[PDB]
Amino acid sequence: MEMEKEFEQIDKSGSWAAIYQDIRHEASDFPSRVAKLPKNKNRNRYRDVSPFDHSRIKLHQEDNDYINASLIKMEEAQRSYILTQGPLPNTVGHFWEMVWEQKSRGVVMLNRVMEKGSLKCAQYWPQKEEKEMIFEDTNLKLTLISEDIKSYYTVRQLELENLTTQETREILHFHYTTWPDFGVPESPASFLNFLFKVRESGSLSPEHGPVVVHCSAGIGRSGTFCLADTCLLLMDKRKDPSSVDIKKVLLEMRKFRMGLIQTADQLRFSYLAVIEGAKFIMGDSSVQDQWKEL
Ligand SMILES: O=C(O)c1cccc(NC(=O)c2ccno2)c1
Ligand SMILES: O=C(O)c1cccc(NC(=O)c2ccno2)c1
Repeated sequence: MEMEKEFEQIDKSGSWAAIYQDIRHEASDFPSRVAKLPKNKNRNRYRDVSPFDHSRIKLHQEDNDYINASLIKMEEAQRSYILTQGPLPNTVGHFWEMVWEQKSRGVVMLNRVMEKGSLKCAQYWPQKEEKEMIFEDTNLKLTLISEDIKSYYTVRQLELENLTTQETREILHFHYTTWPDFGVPESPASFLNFLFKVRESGSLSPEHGPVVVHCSAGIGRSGTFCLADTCLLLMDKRKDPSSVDIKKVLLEMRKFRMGLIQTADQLRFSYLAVIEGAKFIMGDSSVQDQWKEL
């Protein structure tokens, strides 16, 4: 079926939970043996969220190459993403090592450091220009260059230096700061405006390594971001946009990391975002200026 009318049919029939459970039943199951080794217990935030062995990012290090991160490679859309957990106190150095080694330009953060009164990830970037960060275990230095705080998100420019070679690179940090503690946003307008800002920066383009995207576990909000991006790209590429099947794209992405889209509400929100975004793309360029007002 098409998307917008499949949508109204699930709303009127109140069957989002049944649709979402079907996806869970059909999703791939692949081994994650490296994640479960005892030496990696303090490298995982959640015991039930692990990268598959076949798609995990390897650190370039002979002692322990493990990080809880997965490469999602979308063949038809020609987009790749790295989805990862929020860094832990003992993995912030690994996190920036991965950014360096994979040649990423951008980092997409969809959570706050504290939510629901608990810590959801480490404070892994510097908050003041004059107070840079040194990661001694991986030999990297990180400096805040500038910061632009808007109503729904903040963009930061960061300098990452490999202290071994004295090479430096500019990393863009895109921080969506207004996802509610419970549930999903009532309108997708600010999330889509945020997605378009990431796109406009070059961070999703083939001349760079894959964007690094995270929330707390790296499967829920993070899955919503890459699912919406990929579906909209396919609608622009194909002769028949109504042939894009959001459930099939989600199952394809779940071949690469478990658990993407954590609730039936996140699934419905993903539909809403793709539907509204397809109107602004066209050919409705004026659509854009509208997301930024509402
Ligand atoms: O669906 C699953 O099998 C599954 C299994 C284990 C853990 C979770 N997710 C979480 O605990 C979470 C994600 C974001 N914040 O917490 C899901
Ligand atoms: O050799 C290349 O084509 C190549 C490949 C990956 C990454 C980069 N560099 C950057 O993304 C960058 C911009 C600012 N700091 O790092 C260059």
